[PDB]
Amino acid sequence: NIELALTLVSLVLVVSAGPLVVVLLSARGGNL
Amino acid sequence: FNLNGFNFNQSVVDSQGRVLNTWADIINRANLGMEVMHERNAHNFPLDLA
Amino acid sequence: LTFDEIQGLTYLQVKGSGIANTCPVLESGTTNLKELKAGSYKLENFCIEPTSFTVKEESQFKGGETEFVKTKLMTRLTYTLDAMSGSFKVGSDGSAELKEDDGIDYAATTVQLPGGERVAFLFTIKQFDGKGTLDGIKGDFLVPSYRGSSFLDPKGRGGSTGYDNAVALPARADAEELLKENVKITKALKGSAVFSVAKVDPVTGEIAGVFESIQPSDTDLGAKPPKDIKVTGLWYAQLK
Amino acid sequence: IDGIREPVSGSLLYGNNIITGAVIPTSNAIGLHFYPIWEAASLDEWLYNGGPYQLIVCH
Amino acid sequence: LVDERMNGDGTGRPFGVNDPVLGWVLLGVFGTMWAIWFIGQKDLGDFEDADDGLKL
Amino acid sequence: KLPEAYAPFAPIVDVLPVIPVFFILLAFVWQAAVSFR
Amino acid sequence: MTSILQVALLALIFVSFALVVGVPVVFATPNGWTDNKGAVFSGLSLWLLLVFVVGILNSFV
Amino acid sequence: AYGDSANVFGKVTNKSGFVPYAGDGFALLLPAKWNPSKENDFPGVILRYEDNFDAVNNLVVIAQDTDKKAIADFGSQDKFLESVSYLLGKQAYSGETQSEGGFAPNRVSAASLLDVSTTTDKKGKTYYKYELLVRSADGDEGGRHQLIGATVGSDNKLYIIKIQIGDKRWFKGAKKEAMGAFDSFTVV
Amino acid sequence: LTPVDLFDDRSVRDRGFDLIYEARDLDLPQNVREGFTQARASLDETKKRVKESEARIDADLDVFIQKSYWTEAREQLRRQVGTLRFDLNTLASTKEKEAKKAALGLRKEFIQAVEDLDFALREKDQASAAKKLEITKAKLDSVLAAVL
Amino acid sequence: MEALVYTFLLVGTLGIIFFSIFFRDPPRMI
Amino acid sequence: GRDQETTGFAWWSGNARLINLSGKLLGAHVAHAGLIVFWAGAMNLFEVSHFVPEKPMYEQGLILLPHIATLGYGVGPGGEIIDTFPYFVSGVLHLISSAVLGFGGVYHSLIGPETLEESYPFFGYVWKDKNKMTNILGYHLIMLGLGAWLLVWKAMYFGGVYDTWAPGGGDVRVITNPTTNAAVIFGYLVKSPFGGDGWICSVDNMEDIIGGHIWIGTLEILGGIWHIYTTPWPWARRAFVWSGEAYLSYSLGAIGVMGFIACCMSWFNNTAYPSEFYGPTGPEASQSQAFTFLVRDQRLGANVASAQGPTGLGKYLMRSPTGEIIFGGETMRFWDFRGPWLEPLRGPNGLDLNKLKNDIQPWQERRAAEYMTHAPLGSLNSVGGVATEINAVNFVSPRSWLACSHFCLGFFFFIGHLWHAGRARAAAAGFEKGIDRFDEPVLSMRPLD
Amino acid sequence: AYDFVSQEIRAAEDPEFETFYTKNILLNEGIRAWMAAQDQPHERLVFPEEVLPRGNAL
Ligand SMILES: CCCCCCCCCCCCCCCCCC(=O)OC[C@H](CO[C@@H]1O[C@H](CO[C@H]2O[C@H](CO)[C@H](O)[C@H](O)[C@H]2O)[C@H](O)[C@H](O)[C@H]1O)OC(=O)CCCCCCCCCCCCCCCCC
Ligand code: CLA
Ligand code: CLA
Ligand code: CLA
Ligand code: CLA
Ligand SMILES: CCCCCCCCCCCCCCCC(=O)OC[C@H](CO[C@@H]1O[C@H](CS(=O)(=O)O)[C@@H](O)[C@H](O)[C@H]1O)OC(=O)CCCCCCCCCCCCCCC
Ligand SMILES: CC1=C(/C=C/C(C)=C/C=C/C(C)=C/C=C/C=C(C)/C=C/C=C(C)/C=C/C2=C(C)CCCC2(C)C)C(C)(C)CCC1
Ligand SMILES: CC1=C(/C=C/C(C)=C/C=C/C(C)=C/C=C/C=C(C)/C=C/C=C(C)/C=C/C2=C(C)CCCC2(C)C)C(C)(C)CCC1
Ligand SMILES: CC1=C(/C=C/C(C)=C/C=C/C(C)=C/C=C/C=C(C)/C=C/C=C(C)/C=C/C2=C(C)CCCC2(C)C)C(C)(C)CCC1
Ligand code: OEX
Ligand SMILES: [Cl-]
Ligand SMILES: [Cl-]
Repeated sequence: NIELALTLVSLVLVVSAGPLVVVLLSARGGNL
Repeated sequence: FNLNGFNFNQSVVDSQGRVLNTWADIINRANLGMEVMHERNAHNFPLDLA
Repeated sequence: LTFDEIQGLTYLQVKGSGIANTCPVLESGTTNLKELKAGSYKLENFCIEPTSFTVKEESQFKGGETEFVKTKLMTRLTYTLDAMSGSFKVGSDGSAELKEDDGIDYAATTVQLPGGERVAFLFTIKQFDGKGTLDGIKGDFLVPSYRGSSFLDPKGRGGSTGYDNAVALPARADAEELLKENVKITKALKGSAVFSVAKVDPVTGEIAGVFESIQPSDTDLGAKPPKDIKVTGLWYAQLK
Repeated sequence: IDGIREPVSGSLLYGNNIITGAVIPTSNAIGLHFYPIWEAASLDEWLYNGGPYQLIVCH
Repeated sequence: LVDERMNGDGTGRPFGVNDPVLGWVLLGVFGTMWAIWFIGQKDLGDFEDADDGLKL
Repeated sequence: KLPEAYAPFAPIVDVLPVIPVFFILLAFVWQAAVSFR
Repeated sequence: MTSILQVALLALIFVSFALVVGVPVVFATPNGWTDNKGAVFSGLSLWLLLVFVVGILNSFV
Repeated sequence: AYGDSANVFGKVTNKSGFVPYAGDGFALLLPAKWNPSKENDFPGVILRYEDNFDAVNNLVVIAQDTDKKAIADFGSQDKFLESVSYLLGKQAYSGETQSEGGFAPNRVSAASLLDVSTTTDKKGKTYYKYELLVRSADGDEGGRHQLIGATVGSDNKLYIIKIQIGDKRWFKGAKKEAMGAFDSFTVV
Repeated sequence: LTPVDLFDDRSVRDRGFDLIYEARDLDLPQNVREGFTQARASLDETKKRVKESEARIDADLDVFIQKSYWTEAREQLRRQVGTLRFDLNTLASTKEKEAKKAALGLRKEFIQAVEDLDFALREKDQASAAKKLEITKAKLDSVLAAVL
Repeated sequence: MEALVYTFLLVGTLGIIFFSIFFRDPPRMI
Repeated sequence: GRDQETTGFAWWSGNARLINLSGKLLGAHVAHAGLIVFWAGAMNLFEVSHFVPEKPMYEQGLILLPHIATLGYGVGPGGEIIDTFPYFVSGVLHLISSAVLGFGGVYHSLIGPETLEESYPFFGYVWKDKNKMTNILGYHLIMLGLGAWLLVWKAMYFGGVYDTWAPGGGDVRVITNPTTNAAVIFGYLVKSPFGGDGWICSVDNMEDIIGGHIWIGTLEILGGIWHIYTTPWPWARRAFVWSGEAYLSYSLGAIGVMGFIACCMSWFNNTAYPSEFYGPTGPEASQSQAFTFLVRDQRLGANVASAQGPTGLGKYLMRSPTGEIIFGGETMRFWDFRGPWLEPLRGPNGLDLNKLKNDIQPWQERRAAEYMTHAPLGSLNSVGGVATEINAVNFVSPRSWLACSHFCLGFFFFIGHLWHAGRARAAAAGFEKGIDRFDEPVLSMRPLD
Repeated sequence: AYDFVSQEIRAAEDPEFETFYTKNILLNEGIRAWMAAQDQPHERLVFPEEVLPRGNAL
């Protein structure tokens, strides 16, 4: 079921995209 | 506003589509005993919408 | 207010005013009572508004006479009989025949005695058939049982549905109290009413007058003796 | 209470005790309508239709 | 009809007035007590300059 | 459904309403990253 | 035309994913907004260009 | 304790909402959420399922032995239902009343026939199918829908199905369970 | 103990009985449930009610205006007329595309005549409502000479 | 009769409430 | 960022650190206003994607699409949905604008100045400056005033809005004559909130709604100009607390009432919340049942006027406590219900049973039977009956979600009023950190209080 | 503490005496008869639907 699988891929790319900001900003720089 | 409590009545169903009772179905038997007897002369119509 | 004055109001203007509980007064038209053309008429917008509820109460005292006493009303504005269909016949000399078939021809009404006793009744004229001259259209209607057969008392018993006994007293479940548990009597009684046509407006076919009825009150499904209630007031119809 | 013209007793002087006595809610025929003393004809009509409840609950 | 009503149960009158004396009750009692507050306003402080409230 | 020039993008749309629940959770991750100072 | 709209909208998702991650990273790095100013301006002016492309291409469907 | 694997990620076996039944001489598709009742309302009951939720929703088959070979031998469909009028119950209240509304005097219940038919199957035997709405003075369930169907089998035996559904449940989806059971009734 | 009694009501479903049962099963589409599919599928049933709607307008609505029965003229224009907007789209969606704009253009101004008659009947202006009605019947005949 | 007993128990409970407020043992400081 | 010992606020009250930080507080609001527009974009497109045309709008769990349908975008006569693309444009224009609001909200929260007082003196503000606070209050009333004229222009000029009371059935109606009479417009406001009045939840036609938004549009443009050119008068200096948490608490008590109003608005009103889109009201579905069994039993040969109930009041038609012929049953409580399917059957003296024995229209019994099976009772897992009902349908009315969410949000924001108005009045007084322990004011009072 | 006997004697000798107590006694009769065919399966009691207590139209 590709319509259900893309909804899961769209979930993981976005649910990471918040902590991806927090992880990357912690490593390089650090003004959070 | 009639949002109501969880209604898990006839939720557990085996194969061949038959209803397995739960404790929620026993609460429903106690629930629908009260509602066929509360305000016992008010209701002219089958749905207690009020 | 007349009929055309009521119908010239919207629903929100007449709502909550008590105007909706009233019969249309017949302001135009004369009391000559003969120029009404003889023949048959079907009787629509036939409505009856009472003015007094008096009830033949036995005296509080020992040697007191039993008369009709003034009462105050417990139900609010739910007592007018309104929009009844039927047939109206008048003779060549003045003999008139009033008859209603369908419509709102009953009104449950609680009225309270001076003394604190609440007597309830349904004010009805249902299935009326009355004959006589235009000062009296003497006839009888039926008063049904005030509660239906499927009415249930506080102990859960009744006529059509119910236990038929006192279930909370399991040793004296059926006993000397069979008057109020074993049969719930829903037999309909009869009442008599006297109509008197007072004004005729023949150009619009509208007639009005004064009525006088006496009917039984309520038997509590056959548990108390029903009392007699004399209802007077006005009435109105449209001969078309 | 139920608007069906059967009255429900809740008073100590009408055969009730502390457990079963209650000030009965307003009539179902009234509904959410505002029913003070001055909107009744008599004071007994106010007492019949559950008038005291709406005066307690509003205050 | 049978009894006497005030007949204002669902009529939607402004502040629930239907006799005009009820509106003068509203303005009389408000106006009497506005005037007592106004005459007594000389004991409450003259908060006349701009930074003169309970502020933070 | 969506207009049919956009219905292949309907898998992304089913994820879009829950995103402001993740915005309140991101405030807790950011405060955990500074150790709740 | 439909297929160039879906490519332009997929491109809008990747550019928006570049901004949802990148723009808070460029902002809260120390002296990162002065160094990476012209990248974000090229990112925003591409993102804003891609919105008005897809809206005009929706008129042709 | 025989080891069969659990149905992880597996296809369902019954989404039809009907269970096929085979009694003695008949076959029908019962409503799948209904369960057997241990009640014999009538003389001749073989099976009687009722709903799990309320016991008003139920069906019953009745096999009376008869001397006649065809259902037309019982007379017409109008003269048939007055013979088998015991299916609708009996008014156990022989009290006098004129205050119930929408009924004749002294009647606290009034059945109303709404539909008849004369449908058949692949064997050739015609059926007498009925559809009633039986209202009561208290008016429980908003009335009760009756689905009566009757035929005589190949062994001179009168098979009568009667599906009773309360009207409150009728518009809320028990028409699909009842009509699907009522059309599935075939006497072999 | 007495049996229950039957009544010959096998023709009430032929007239009007099984109509609220079609509007309560949630397996049908709502265009089937609201009566919208049945109006679009049978053209003559709309052509029956539209000729019936002008019988309620051309003859039955002026009578309440000279006797000034406002709440019986506000709702004369909504009771059986209360399908006329949906009906005049179905009768106009059977035409040519340059005939449909002629149909829906005339249908649009008859809407503006009824909604102006309603407002005339709302402030109880008898001199305006008796005038707005004659405009309304003229715009009514222009639509019905176009879609049928 | 019992309603007389009921009101005496309700008046008596409201009496103790009146004495517990306006005749309470006053909390002495220090 | 910022920490505790430089502020005195922990991590769990750290938005209180940016009270006196004007620029950071601006980015806090613009990023939050991004979220309201983002939710309104995302939940719109979620409801467009999950819209099924062969089902009602209220059956599908749609709460945002009935708002755009009430404006009349993409609806036909009788509430039929013509096209869904007007609902799609509303979803994208919010979802794209949320990135713009999200950008400047993230900008002023991270890169923009902390306090915009010394560099940008037009936008700078101190909370105790009573002129600048009314100046910002006046700017936003003009925005609310011009926003209220958008509804008037869309109803009068830009296609019209959906009138469910329209002659010929409900469709989109240009409101050519909005009611500008002050006795009618300000008559709702002084009306009682109880039964038969419903304060402002009984506004029964769209001409009062659009004509009332003319009044709320002009008064907010005039009241905005009033606060730009004035400062609060000395009696208002005397009554208010002039801190930023006070101004929040003033807004929290105002908006917590508005949550209670829109709770009872969506539950009772069916003009601004049309039943074709939101489903029947509580009163509407209960009155629809009594109307359904009145038409069911006239056809089965019964005089519904003369039909006496088991209590003796009347099974189908009884009399209202003010004398109107109404429906009988437990739905006597909802006798003051008005509906566009029911009002064609209603004369002056309540319902007209001559009109109701002969002139029941087939579309009225279509619609009232729909409303009976879509009563606003359900369950929390969206079952859809009384609590004694099996898992058959999948339904909770939008009115049941809109009222229940906005009573809870209206209740908590009244609690947020009581929190912040107590705190800001106490923090301006100085004792919000505690008793001073040197001059405890109870110790300077006379005992036996 | 099931019954107040002085209010059961009165409510059986007076068919119009209703309190919230006698309403509670009727609701308990509803709970008892409608659950015990399924709450107590060891009793193996079958109740025909016409013997369970029932108000009007529910
Ligand atoms: C069906 C109908 C129902 C009824 C209608 C219902 C709706 C009514 C809503 C109307 C709007 C109400 C809003 C009122 C705001 C009041 C705010 C306030 O606190 O207002 C505060 C201000 C304070 O004003 C300032 O007050 C100051 C106080 O000074 C005093 O103190 C000073 C130092 O502080 C100096 O010492 C000075 O000398 C001394 O006089 C100064 O005097 C200033 O000059 C003065 O401008 O008041 C003012 O501006 C004026 C206030 C407004 C006018 C109030 C009129 C009240 C009614 C009058 C009619 C009564 C009828 C009686 C009938 C009798 C028969 C029965
Ligand atoms: C609507 C919610 C909301 C908003 C707008 C803010 C906003 C803010 N908070 Mg608050 N906060 C919130 C909820 C919120 N907070 C909650 C729920 C808590 C409790 C957990 C806190 C607890 C808290 C504390 C304890 C503090 C703040 C502070 C701040 C400010 C500085 C932010 C900072 O330096 O972070 C830096 C962090 C990052 C850069 C991490 C990355 C996060 C980015 C912004 C996410 C953006 C994602 C988005 C998709 C980007 C889109 C871009 C666009 C182009 C499309 C800022 C204005 C601080 C303050 O007062 O400053 C003086 C402070 O000390 N907050
Ligand atoms: C406040 C306005 C509001 C309203 C009236 C609705 C109403 C509705 N929504 Mg929408 N929704 C909202 C806000 C709202 N939602 C928000 C903020 C979001 C973003 C998350 C969504 C996202 C959303 C989606 C994605 C979907 C809906 C759906 C629905 C429908 C069914 C919802 C349901 O089953 O809830 C079930 C009931 C609950 C979840 C109870 C909520 C109680 C909350 C969680 C508080 C619990 C208290 C707890 C202790 C506090 C937690 C914090 C603590 C641990 C510290 C209904 C029409 C569905 C639908 O019909 O789509 C067509 C659907 O698929 N909504
Ligand atoms: C967002 C809206 C908003 C806000 C927050 C303010 C805030 C303020 N205004 Mg402004 N104003 C606004 C909109 C707003 N205004 C608009 C739209 C107008 C044009 C109509 C005005 C016209 C205006 C004037 C002319 C004045 C203010 C004043 C004030 C100040 C004190 C107000 C006060 O204490 O009232 C307290 C209110 C009362 C004491 C009235 C009694 C209220 C009770 C509940 C009865 C209300 C009856 C009423 C008819 C409403 C009935 C319905 C109701 C129950 C819902 C304060 C700074 C005063 C000031 O200092 O400005 C310089 C002032 O003189 N305002
Ligand atoms: C628009 C409204 C608004 C605004 C701007 C503020 C702003 C502020 N509040 Mg106030 N507050 C509000 C509404 C508001 N509040 C309401 C409605 C309540 C009642 C619930 C409170 C109760 C409250 C308390 C008790 C406190 C504040 C505090 C504060 C300050 C910092 C808050 C912070 O960093 O949060 C940080 C955020 C968190 C720690 C996360 C909390 C999340 C909770 C668990 C809810 C989760 C959401 C969930 C889905 C909702 C479920 C309920 C639903 C069923 C309706 C700041 C000045 C604090 C302060 O310093 O006082 C000045 C403080 O102690 N507020
Ligand atoms: C009518 C209400 C409803 C009826 C309720 C019926 C039940 C009541 C139950 C409660 C009874 C009282 C409990 C104990 C009170 C106590 O100890 O107070 C202690 C205080 C002592 O305070 C000190 O008393 C001092 C005086 S002295 O010391 O007592 O002489 C004084 O100087 C000093 O200032 C003061 O601090 O007593 C007094 O102040 C006054 C003396 C109180 C006398 C007892 C009253 C008994 C009730 C009679 C009421 C009428 C009943 C018949 C009609 C219904
Ligand atoms: C529109 C769109 C978009 C955008 C999106 C967005 C905007 C997103 C965001 C997102 C986000 C923003 C996310 C976030 C997330 C977060 C999270 C997911 C978190 C979680 C957490 C957890 C889970 C934990 C927590 C904790 C801590 C840490 C502390 C406290 C305690 C606890 C444990 C609770 C894109 C571009 C894609 C494109 C498409 C469309
Ligand atoms: C400060 C801060 C914060 C906050 C933040 C925020 C709140 C933000 C916001 C943000 C936002 C508010 C964002 C937004 C964004 C958006 C976007 C980015 C969008 C985009 C869009 C798109 C992408 C679209 C698309 C489409 C179309 C066009 C159509 C079809 C469909 C689709 C979907 C595909 C926190 C709390 C974390 C913490 C502290 C810090
Ligand atoms: C749109 C619309 C409309 C209109 C509306 C309007 C026009 C409104 C206005 C309104 C208003 C006009 C409102 C007002 C309000 C006010 C208030 C609510 C007040 C409050 C007050 C306060 C809050 C105060 C407090 C206090 C005191 C007590 C004294 C002084 C100081 C203090 C602060 C302490 C109508 C309905 C027709 C229809 C629908 C739509
Ligand atoms: O109000 Mn006391 O409980 Ca609410 O459901 Mn209908 O209404 Mn009456 O019944 Mn069930
Ligand atoms: Cl009860
Ligand atoms: Cl009912």
